[PDB]
Amino acid sequence: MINAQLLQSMVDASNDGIVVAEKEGDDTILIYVNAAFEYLTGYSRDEILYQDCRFLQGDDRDQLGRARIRKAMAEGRPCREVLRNYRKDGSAFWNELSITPVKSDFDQRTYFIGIQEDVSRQVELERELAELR
Amino acid sequence: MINAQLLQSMVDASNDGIVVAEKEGDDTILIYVNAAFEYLTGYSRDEILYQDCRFLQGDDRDQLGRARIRKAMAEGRPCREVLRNYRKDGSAFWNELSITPVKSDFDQRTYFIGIQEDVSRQVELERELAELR
Ligand SMILES: Cc1cc2nc3c(=O)[nH]c(=O)nc-3n(C[C@H](O)[C@H](O)[C@H](O)COP(=O)(O)O)c2cc1C
Ligand SMILES: Cc1cc2nc3c(=O)[nH]c(=O)nc-3n(C[C@H](O)[C@H](O)[C@H](O)COP(=O)(O)O)c2cc1C
Repeated sequence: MINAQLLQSMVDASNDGIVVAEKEGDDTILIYVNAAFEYLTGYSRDEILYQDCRFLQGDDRDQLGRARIRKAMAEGRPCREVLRNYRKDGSAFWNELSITPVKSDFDQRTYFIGIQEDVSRQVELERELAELR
Repeated sequence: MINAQLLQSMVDASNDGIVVAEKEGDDTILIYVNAAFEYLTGYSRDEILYQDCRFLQGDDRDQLGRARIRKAMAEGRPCREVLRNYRKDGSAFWNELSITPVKSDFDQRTYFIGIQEDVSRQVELERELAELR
């Protein structure tokens, strides 16, 4: 019954960004992005496919989650980090990124799934709540 | 390159519940659920597959989103509702449900994708913020 087209529709219905990246040395390049990722980042699939997602950090590269992400990937572990990210138009947003390793039928190829949740509203709500409390 | 297994892994990596339901008269019965849905609801895939998701409402059935959901489905429109839902152990949670119609190669069969986001923390954060403001 269920087919690849239906799973594709499921992935494109996600409110969170969903991507797959493939390890290419020190890069992990996008090989799949869903519609939510395009909307969240302001980049179209064609203009960022086969790039490392670190472009979302812009010039804001002094972020502690980077080293933990690299280490988790190297050790084949999942990880989750809240990162400062920037859309194509430069607008800032808080990105709660969840990275999961993938088991494939080709172990020589190493893939990671990324889930991007825009947590900007939640961060601001926590900030006001701390300011009033 | 990309295959159904990888899309399956993507769907199972989602933090939000992702399901597909098929119209069966006045019911729309689950034909696919991901791991997040099982965790969010406390039900395993085998015990709720081919059931209508309205079981998540428990005995709390006087909910305004129901009529709007039925109308959107009947008209082939997407919809989004925040519902009071209940896990298998009875614990309550706020469920922001996004329903999307599906285009299939068999138009006689009518499918809907459901995305379930647990918004309980966000609702409580909005409540405290209104109480202090
Ligand atoms: C699947 C996947 C998705 C990623 N998504 C993002 C993202 O949305 N935003 C971001 O800033 N970094 C993201 N990254 C992390 C960067 O691609 C990169 O791994 C990170 O910045 C650490 O490596 P670096 O220090 O060499 O840049 C993602 C990584 C992977 C593997
Ligand atoms: C794909 C899909 C997912 C749904 N997920 C939920 C859910 O998580 N929680 C819920 O309370 N209702 C959910 N519903 C709605 C119920 O299945 C049902 O359509 C709703 O209660 C309105 O119909 P009724 O008034 O006959 O119950 C979902 C419906 C669809 C089509």
